[PDB]
Amino acid sequence: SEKAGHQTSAESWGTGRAVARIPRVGGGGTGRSGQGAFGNMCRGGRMFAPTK
Amino acid sequence: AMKKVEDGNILVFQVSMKANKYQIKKAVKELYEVDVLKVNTLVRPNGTKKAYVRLTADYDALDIANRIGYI
Amino acid sequence: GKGTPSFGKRHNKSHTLCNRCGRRSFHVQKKTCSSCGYPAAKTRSYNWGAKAKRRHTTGTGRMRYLKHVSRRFKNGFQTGSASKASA
Amino acid sequence: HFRKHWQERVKVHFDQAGKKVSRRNARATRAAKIAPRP
Amino acid sequence: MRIKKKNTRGNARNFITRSQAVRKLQVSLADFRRLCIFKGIYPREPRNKKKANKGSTAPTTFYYAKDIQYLMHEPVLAKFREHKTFA
Amino acid sequence: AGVKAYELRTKSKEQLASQLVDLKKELAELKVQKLSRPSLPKIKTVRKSIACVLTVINEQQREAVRQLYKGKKYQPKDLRAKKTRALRRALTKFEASQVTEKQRKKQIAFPQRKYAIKA
RNA sequence: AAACUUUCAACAACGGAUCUCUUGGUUCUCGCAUCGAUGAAGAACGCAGCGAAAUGCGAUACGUAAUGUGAAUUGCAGAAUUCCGUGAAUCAUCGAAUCUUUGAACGCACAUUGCGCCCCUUGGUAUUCCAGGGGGCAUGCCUGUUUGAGCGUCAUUU
RNA sequence: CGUGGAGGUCAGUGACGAAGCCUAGACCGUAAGGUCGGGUCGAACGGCCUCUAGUGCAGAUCUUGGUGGUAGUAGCAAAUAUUCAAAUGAGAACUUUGAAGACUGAAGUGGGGAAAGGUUCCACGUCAACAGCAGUUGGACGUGGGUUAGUCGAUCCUAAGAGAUGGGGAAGCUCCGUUUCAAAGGCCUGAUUUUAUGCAGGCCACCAUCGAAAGGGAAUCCGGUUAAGAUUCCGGAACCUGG
RNA sequence: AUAUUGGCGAGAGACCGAUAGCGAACAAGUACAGUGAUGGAAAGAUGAAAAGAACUUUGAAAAGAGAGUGAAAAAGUACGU
Ligand SMILES: [Zn+2]
Repeated sequence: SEKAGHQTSAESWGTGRAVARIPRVGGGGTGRSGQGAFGNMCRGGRMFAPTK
Repeated sequence: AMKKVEDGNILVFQVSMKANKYQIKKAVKELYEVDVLKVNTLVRPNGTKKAYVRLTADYDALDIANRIGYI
Repeated sequence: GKGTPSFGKRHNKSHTLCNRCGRRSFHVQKKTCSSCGYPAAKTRSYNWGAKAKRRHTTGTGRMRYLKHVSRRFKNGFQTGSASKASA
Repeated sequence: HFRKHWQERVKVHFDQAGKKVSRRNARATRAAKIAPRP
Repeated sequence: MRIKKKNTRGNARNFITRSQAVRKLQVSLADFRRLCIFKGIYPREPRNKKKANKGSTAPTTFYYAKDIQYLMHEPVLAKFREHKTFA
Repeated sequence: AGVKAYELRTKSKEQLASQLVDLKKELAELKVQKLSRPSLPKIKTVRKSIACVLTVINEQQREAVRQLYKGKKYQPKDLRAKKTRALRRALTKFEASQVTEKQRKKQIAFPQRKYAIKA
């Protein structure tokens, strides 16, 4: 699916905070919040070059 | 409730949430052939409605309770 | 004093329960629900909010009536009754 | 002078064989419906 | 139960004056008199005429409100209206 | 156990009303007894009997209204067919089939012909 | 020399990788056309002998009727089919009904389970009082009925 | 050289044990790797010729999950303060009762409400988790019980404010305005003396509705009663409103 | 004749195989967070069959040790490997 791993609200935390700059899930109250997203190396992210 | 039945001549019923005191008094009179002096009502926290129905001196709530069949 | 000392003053309500959608999004002073848009006749929905549409769309509830229409169509919206033809 | 910097649309004809079958079925159905006319 | 108004029940509701009855029936006075004679509607007298007529002592004709309500159903009234249209 | 619809349909309205009252009295007594006896399954059979009696009564009354209205132009909306809103708004067969006099004359004079290619 | 620190094997932990599964996903193809004032989608509250969810259902409440099949349901307490049958079943089908409070939501209000009006009927010491039951009372627009308004136009001496 | 899947083939391996994993054991290859024995295990899997790709990791302050050292270390030093005996209990510094010692010291560590919370209230049973020691205790867990009004509130009124209708804008979702440039609705009399079964004569002016449990406002007190109710129940004695 | 990531009903694949594949193989748009608009998880596998360990003994008890069921407890609901 061209939406798989892509329907997340995530942003990078920026530089200088001693963490990898990968976009991370916003919000709170669940384990998902703060987790890396969108990246082919992230669990639950997009695959590299998704099949068409 | 049974202490009320024995001592205060009061019958305790669970009634419909939509029923008012007029309907409660009329229904009790029709169903049990007794005179009703007063009806006090409350809504229990579980969402149901409880009625205290005080009968007149002519009738014995204990006898009516035995006739209904709970004692 | 924007943390705990002010948090000591959290007792009022901006939003109560909405009659139409039940989401506790009814703004008391604006008299409008920020989720479904009640009391506007139409339901509030936005194409930028695809996930929200998916949350509230048809089929997420009981479909008390709409779920029998396919069977009625398949039988051709017949009237009458089935006869006891045999056994 | 100037390049096409945006993303195209794609139409793929996976249904080529299915549509050939469908056209053949429709022609047979119409032949039966209007027989013996051409 | 809030306080009830003081001229709405009892004699005030039991009796209706002739002009009020004619207006309620939406007919003329001649039609009203004809209908009352045909149906046996007769004027009555409240025991408390001031209570029936808002403290007024002026001589008035009173009818039973239920009798006027019953008169409202007579098909002869529909016949009267048909005659008016024919005329 | 329970009541049977093919046996209820024989009774008159008065008999059905009496049996409904008897069933409701029985259900009230059984609800009293359930407070004491930890398990009482007759409650379900009595409830379903009440439902069946009410169903049969409603069938009789609706059928009486239908026979009262038979052939009338205007029927009660609950006696009218449900279908679909759009299906009820569609033209009837008659209205959809109406043609003009000119088109009817043309259709009579020059219908589509049945032919073939052989000779 | 013990203790301790470090290295390997065995057994035991910790943890849940690997492998093997899969009533799920995903993509392609084909066919069909069917929501709602006859009150929809959605929301709330309920309903089972023992049930908080899901599924079902609406005070006729895991359902009533009808039709088919033909002996189950099952986790326990339970229906017995007169066993040679208008008959079980959390079965299938589904054409007859029921469908609480709401919602475009429609007597008026609404964050109230708040406040009215009309009609019929019934019951209470009842011509006057009270209560219950049933049925109604939104807006725009169309056709038609009926009742009207305006020296707006006109007629009105055998 | 290795991996997932595809076509062909070896009439390939296999519950008499496939795959995987462990191994102080063995062999082949310069190597990527390959093969064999032993253990563990339980249902599938390989060699070769070809096809195909989401095909090989030490890093990316990489993602997700798991786990160490630090370390039984830092810390549990505010709230002056506890102690003796008995009961209960497998078990008592912490539960219960008694006895002592203290404290809050009426601007209370006392007794009530608004709001908020939602059963925390009461009883019985109970200690796996929680109350940062403990626990036989508990706002914990299991199971039941409990909230009674003509007079207390809401409900009624209007406040700041909000806001339809009539109109007018706006492509439109809707906007302006709160009484206007609206036919905005009630009431009295009649034999209106002839036209014979068709309502006549008069009177009066103003625009919804919402918005206060601290403003305005009809009317209830005392005594008693429960495990938990109370100006509401019981007894007695009153009052208000309408008819 | 054309379109169709919605709805209903079907058939398929050199696709993924539980950190993959839809966020969701499981009571998933759930639990939960936020005043609100919104944001949004984790979590599959005993065995052919519960045959889910009667009974004895130690312990206050949880449990232990025997005994037993099972092809196997080197399968004991902390369950395939
Ligand atoms: Zn809403």
